[PDB]
Amino acid sequence: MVQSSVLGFPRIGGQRELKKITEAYWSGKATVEELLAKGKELREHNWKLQQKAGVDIIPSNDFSYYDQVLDLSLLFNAIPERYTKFDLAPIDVLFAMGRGLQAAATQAAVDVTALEMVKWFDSNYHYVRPTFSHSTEFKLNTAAGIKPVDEFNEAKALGVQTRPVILGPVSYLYLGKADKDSLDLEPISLLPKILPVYKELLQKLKEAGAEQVQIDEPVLVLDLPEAVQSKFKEAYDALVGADVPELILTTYFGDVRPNLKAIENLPVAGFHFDFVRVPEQLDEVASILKDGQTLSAGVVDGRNIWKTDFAKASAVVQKAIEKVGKDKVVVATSSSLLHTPVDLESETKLDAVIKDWFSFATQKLDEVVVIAKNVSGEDVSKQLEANAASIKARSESSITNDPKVQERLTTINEALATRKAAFPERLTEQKAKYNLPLFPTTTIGSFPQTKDIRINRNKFAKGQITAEEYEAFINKEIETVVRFQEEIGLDVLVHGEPERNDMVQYFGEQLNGFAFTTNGWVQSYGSRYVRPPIIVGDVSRPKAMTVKESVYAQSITSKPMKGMLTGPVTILRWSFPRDDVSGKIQALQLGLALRDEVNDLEGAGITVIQVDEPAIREGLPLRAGKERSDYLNWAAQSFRVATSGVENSTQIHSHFCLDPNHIKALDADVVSIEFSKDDPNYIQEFSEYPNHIGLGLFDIHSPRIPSKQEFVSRIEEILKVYPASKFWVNPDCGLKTRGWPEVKESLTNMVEAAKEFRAKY
Ligand SMILES: CN(Cc1cnc2nc(N)nc(N)c2n1)c1ccc(C(=O)N[C@@H](CCC(=O)O)C(=O)O)cc1
Ligand SMILES: N[C@@H](CCS)C(=O)O
Ligand SMILES: [Zn+2]
Repeated sequence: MVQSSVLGFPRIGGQRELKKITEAYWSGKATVEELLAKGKELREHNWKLQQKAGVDIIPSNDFSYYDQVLDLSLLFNAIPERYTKFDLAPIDVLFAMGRGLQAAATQAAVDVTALEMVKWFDSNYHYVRPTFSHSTEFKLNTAAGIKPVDEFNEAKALGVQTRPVILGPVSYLYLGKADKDSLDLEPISLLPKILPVYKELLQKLKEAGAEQVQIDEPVLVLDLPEAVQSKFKEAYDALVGADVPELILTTYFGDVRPNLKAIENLPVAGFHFDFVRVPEQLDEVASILKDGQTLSAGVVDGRNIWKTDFAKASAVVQKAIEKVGKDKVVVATSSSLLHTPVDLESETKLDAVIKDWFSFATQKLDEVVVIAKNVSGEDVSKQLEANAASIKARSESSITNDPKVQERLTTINEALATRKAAFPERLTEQKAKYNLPLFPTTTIGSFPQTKDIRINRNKFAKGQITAEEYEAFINKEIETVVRFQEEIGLDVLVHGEPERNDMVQYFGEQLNGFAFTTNGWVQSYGSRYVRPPIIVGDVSRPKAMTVKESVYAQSITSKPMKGMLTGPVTILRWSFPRDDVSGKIQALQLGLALRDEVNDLEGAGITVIQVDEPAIREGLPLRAGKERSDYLNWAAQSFRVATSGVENSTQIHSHFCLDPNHIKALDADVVSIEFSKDDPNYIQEFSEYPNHIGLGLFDIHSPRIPSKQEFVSRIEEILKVYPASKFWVNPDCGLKTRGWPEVKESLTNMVEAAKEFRAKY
């Protein structure tokens, strides 16, 4: 009987219960008792769901109040000393590490900054960086409760035997970093210090009744130095024994084969591999399995929302079985379901035809169960036919296939992805048209939204005000924002984006080929969740998406007004993508759609246009090689397809917040980049690059208003390495999140600073 397995379950709650209780706890509205009770209710509900679905191997320890990686840091005492000085209980040290701590002045006021949040591989999840010192003393924090033991026992008392999930020692160290007081520390060097702590944990788990543990080593999908590769043998020889559970060494998101020698002689009880991302590694990883080791075949996607093709997924599982035996194969999710929304049944608005194409986390439980039944030999012909019916329906739908878009993709060529002239030529035309001063000043697009704008957006959404009346409210807010920038002397203006509530959905809703959810929430970081759009079909742009507000904003000033678009790569990366066509094709369709928009802005007199690509690094393939170099190429091509239809005197800006070669490949006239927190070398990499650059002069995610003189010095430092003729002056990013008084004196200072450089030059 081939078993089914789930690597982890989203913990947020089908009604975002976990957000609501954690935020109430942080705001003082809930007690720690109420927090802990809600966490227990969620874990019970999710274990029972899984048990009811028939899943054999059910996870525990996959729950968290903030981040599972930080949970391990608390558990092993990797807690920087600065957090321990406030008589905080362990849960509150946890939350301090994750989200910072502010305490009144007595001493000057406390503001302890959170530990760094880091992207978890190429997922859209973020973890809290494990942070280590020379003095770090790893040990089990017994008084804090031992989370994996306690949750295991909690499950067992409900009659649900689980498999605890922990991040393994190699990955945990390797993904961490040295704290500021220990900059010469290599985290992996600490392996002999942490191994005993994992061994004690594992002993305690075995003593509690856990017979198997899922031990995640996802760094096996990265390019690993040889000296790191040898550490798996060291680590797992130490851990495996009679006194601990069986270990299933678990990998996801990529290809382990370059590291196969590292895991070919381990004493573990089995492995898990991701055959959704890399089905082609099956043969080779199957080939190294020892006698009795088992193979967990990850065939239900943990990172996207499409209904699994049961035939194709069973076929992958069957190839494994043919190599190693029915007795030694498990059917699994490819990764944790952390990366999927909770339940498709919550959607109130999607048409049944489209819903039929989808499976969210709750549905994926049934999938792994049915697939394991099918390969075990049970008659699930009904479920298979029903599944094959669904698959076939999507394949043929006109929603998926738009022949006009297909025809347009064939038109893509070098000319479509190249400006009419190179930058030096273009610059001559732009100097004639705009005559911008040296050290031109600008901002990134968004400004603080009033309370009245947010109330009116709600009222418009109910028809309580007419479209005409909402437009008037938005234009009034644009006027205010333009008037402000004029009075303080900014040279290239923006409209403040009051009409936009999200950088991707604002465009998706106006594009064909997209579907949206009502409750499709995924954890991004802590209690901050995203509800990604879904790309369902071929993408096109029926009409103007942004032109009206930008033309209004340009109409009330003689200063150049930036139009403002999210780039194709970001819209793709922050959506659930199609799994039937490449990311490349999706990005090029998005590039063509955005080209119509750039073209329409230019035509309407908006001849300065910025394209925001915050998510460019985020799709970077995980290993060096052809995939990675292809991605950088198509990512740049898709941006160039969006932007290369314009006249030479039209000024294209790109905002990033990356490899300088890639930046240069976009051939933007002006770039802005987050830069206020680095190497003076990267700056010199664009010494001889003619196109212009604005390095962010202050942190928009903080609010400590820099003086005029503070700006002058930050600029003098860049000028030592960078010519004055190319330098633009701007903030790090948009100002949507900041308050007006901070915005106003900071901006006023920034301009006053630039003008001093204009006098000197
Ligand atoms: C790191 N980051 C940038 C980010 C990441 N992924 C995205 N994904 C999508 N689809 N759209 C975005 N605008 C987006 N932005 C984030 C992530 C979460 C929140 C956040 O606060 N979410 C709100 C709700 C977000 C919303 O309503 O759109 C919440 O309270 O849970 C903000 C910024
Ligand atoms: N134009 C956007 C960019 C966000 S990356 C803003 O200023 O908010
Ligand atoms: Zn930004």
